[PDB]
Amino acid sequence: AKLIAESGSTKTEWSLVEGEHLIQRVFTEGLNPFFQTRREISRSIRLGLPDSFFKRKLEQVFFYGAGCTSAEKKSVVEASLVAQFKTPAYVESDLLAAARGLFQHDSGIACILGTGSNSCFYDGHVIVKNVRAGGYILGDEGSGAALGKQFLSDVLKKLAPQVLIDDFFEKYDLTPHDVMDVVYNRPFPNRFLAEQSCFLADYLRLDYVKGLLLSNLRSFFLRNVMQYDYLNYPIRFVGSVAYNYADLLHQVGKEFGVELSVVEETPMGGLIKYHAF
Amino acid sequence: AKLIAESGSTKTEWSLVEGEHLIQRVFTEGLNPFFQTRREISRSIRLGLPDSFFKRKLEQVFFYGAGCTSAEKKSVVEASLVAQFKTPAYVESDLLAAARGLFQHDSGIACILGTGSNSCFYDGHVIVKNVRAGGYILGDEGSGAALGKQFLSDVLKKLAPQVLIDDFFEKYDLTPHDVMDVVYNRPFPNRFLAEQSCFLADYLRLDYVKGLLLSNLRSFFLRNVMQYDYLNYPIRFVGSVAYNYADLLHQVGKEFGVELSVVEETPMGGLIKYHAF
Ligand SMILES: CC(=O)N[C@@H]1[C@@H](O[C@H](C)C(=O)O)[C@H](O)[C@@H](CO)O[C@H]1O
Ligand SMILES: CC(=O)N[C@@H]1[C@@H](O[C@H](C)C(=O)O)[C@H](O)[C@@H](CO)O[C@H]1O
Repeated sequence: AKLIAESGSTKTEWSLVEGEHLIQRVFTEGLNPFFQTRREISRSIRLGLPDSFFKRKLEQVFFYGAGCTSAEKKSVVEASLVAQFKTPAYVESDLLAAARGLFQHDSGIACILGTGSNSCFYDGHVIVKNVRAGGYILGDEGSGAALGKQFLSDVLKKLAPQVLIDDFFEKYDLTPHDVMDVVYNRPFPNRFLAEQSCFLADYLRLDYVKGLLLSNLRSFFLRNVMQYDYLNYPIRFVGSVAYNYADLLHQVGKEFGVELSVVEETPMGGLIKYHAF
Repeated sequence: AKLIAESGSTKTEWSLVEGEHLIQRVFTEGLNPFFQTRREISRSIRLGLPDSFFKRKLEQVFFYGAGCTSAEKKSVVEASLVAQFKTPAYVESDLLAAARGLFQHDSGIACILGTGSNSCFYDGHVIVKNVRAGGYILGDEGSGAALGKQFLSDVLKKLAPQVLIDDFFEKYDLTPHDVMDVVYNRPFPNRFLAEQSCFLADYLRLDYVKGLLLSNLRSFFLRNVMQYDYLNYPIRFVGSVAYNYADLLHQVGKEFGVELSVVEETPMGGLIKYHAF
């Protein structure tokens, strides 16, 4: 048996598979070594997963997570996985999951639009070019975190519509002071900012929300997608933001003169197909 | 004798005064209750200040600091001051220091452009309207933290001039991965981002830098200043970024049709004048 895990910072998708047949699917909280220590990751995995995962004999454990950028960061997750599963674990970027999941052994451009945002050029085996994500502060354009950051900024400065302001404070039972506390004082701020993508998904009628989405989606293209040879290679998307705003993403694509066809919610479906050889 | 202190997240200016005569002035590190606990601030004051401040008997303590949003946050700083000085302390926002320091008892609009950015309408007694700063993440347009946040974003995205990228990494001896840790893992990220404002001041000849300054300075006016009756009231700036980029700030001022003639480095000179009667 093999285990494939895909994390994006908000949720971690676990797939216990046999060849190509899925045995069990479980979701835990997101795993990111920029926001979690080795102890916190180990706790998350053990609390999140049933005992059935830690009982079944595993040959390899394939992990793809956000934050797994450097060797030091990949060591944190790996040592945590090895501790729990007693199995050689291969920790890679969630961007490689997006690449393998969307293309298998084909060439093109794989992108992520979820909690964070990332992009790469895939030749069919390895990532040739990769514009750095930068995290929720120094990047992640067109991501849920970027949407929420822009939204909450407008909420605090009363530049968003009143209906949105009132509905936000009612739904989350917060005050401006509390919003300040969650972002700066409470952990996983990137989750809370990204969580606002789900909130604003119901207000697609408002001009503000359309303007918020488009401007962020365009910002992703201009800074990430534009850097690649995008006019000659297929561009495929993965992520919650991509999936929920598939119409607006396709619109932005057409603005930059590209035809976005494949928009998957999770790259996991293709990862099982990929890890079947 | 009484003590006037002014903090802006990066540094704290201390003025020991009798009436309007300065006895001693010392700088320490910045005090922000969003980034520091009560025990951290107490240690910063105790070790930071000379033995001259503690042996001298004080009448009142006037403290204005960033992060002193609610009464809850002010109490943190207040408890620290009383524990050190053993004299009633008055903890307010640094925005009120800007208002009292620039206008005294006159009506107008006081603005801060330092590590963070803040704005208000001062009627000569109290702050009437206050557009929330939002902090370095959810606001602070045209601030030092905004400049650095945008610059380092471009650095990682390989969208900034190569001359700036190379000089940045050479100055700090950092790699892309290292910069990621300084912002996300290592404390006082807002300080490091704002410090990049000092860096970009050398390269004011580059079109990129001029374009980056003007972009942020306008964003401050658009989102903060223009919420007030700005065409019928004097606007006066204070802060390190305001002082350093006084030429470009005055440029933005004339573009919006206001005469920015008062730009100060610190509002301390006015606070010494204020606290006399
Ligand atoms: C440090 C951090 O959080 N970055 C992550 C990315 O992680 C990879 C490993 C990277 O750093 O390149 C991730 O691909 C995207 C999409 O989820 O979101 C970003 O926020
Ligand atoms: C939470 C925080 O850091 N905010 C501060 C402001 O603090 C006041 C108290 C406020 O938030 O109203 C400060 O005036 C400006 C300018 O220095 O910078 C912001 O970043």
